[PDB]
This record gives sequence, C-alpha cells and structure tokens, in this order.
Amino acid sequence: MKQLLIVDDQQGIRLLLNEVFKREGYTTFLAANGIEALDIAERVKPDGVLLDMKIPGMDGIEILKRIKTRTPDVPVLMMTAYGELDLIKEAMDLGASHYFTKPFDIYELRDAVNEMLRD
Ligand SMILES: [Mg+2]
Repeated sequence: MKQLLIVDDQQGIRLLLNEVFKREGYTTFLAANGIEALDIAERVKPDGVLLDMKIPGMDGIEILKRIKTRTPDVPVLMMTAYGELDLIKEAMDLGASHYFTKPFDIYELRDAVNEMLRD
C-alpha cells in the first residue's frame, strides 16, 4: 500500500520493525546503512522513513539531513536509545517528525507511523 523505508545497522531490529509494518500491511524496504537508505530513498520515494540514530559510518543525523534536503515533505521518524538526549534534540531541530525510544512500544510504533502517513 504505502512505502516505508526502515534503516538500522542491527539485523534483529530491521526484522522486528519489518514484522510490525508488514502486519499493518505496508510495503517495506530495509537498509543496513546510509548508502543503501539514500539509494533506496532516491529510487523508491517512500511515504515514510524509520531511521536509527546510531549507524556506523554515516549516522542517523547525517542520513536525516540528506533525506530532508532531497525530499523535505517525507516524514522521517527516528529510533533512539533513551539517553541519546543531545541527538534526539538535534534530529528534532533538523525536522524529524517523531522519535521512538528503545525498547520500542509496538503500539506506539503502529499508531505514530499510521498517523504520520495514513491521513
Ligand atoms: Mg543502530
């Protein structure tokens, strides 16, 4: 239906979030790093992006800047550990639509994503 790009270097989290959003009946794209995320975002033009804060090499803040530059109206929702307070503040200052604290609440994930691109 709608296209969700899910970006995290962690296989278990990619698969968990894939499961949550495939069950909500979304079309999903998985990326393990910024290169894959930006190549997919350029070709697929997804309806939304779930973006991990901490990714080796190009981290979630540098990915967010590159997504919000090319396509400023795509909602980007961050995924973060609960004490990356300064990264949460920077991502929100840079126009992130939401952030989710780990450990993820499955109901929060479903509901916030459904609201941010389902009417
Ligand atoms: Mg990570």
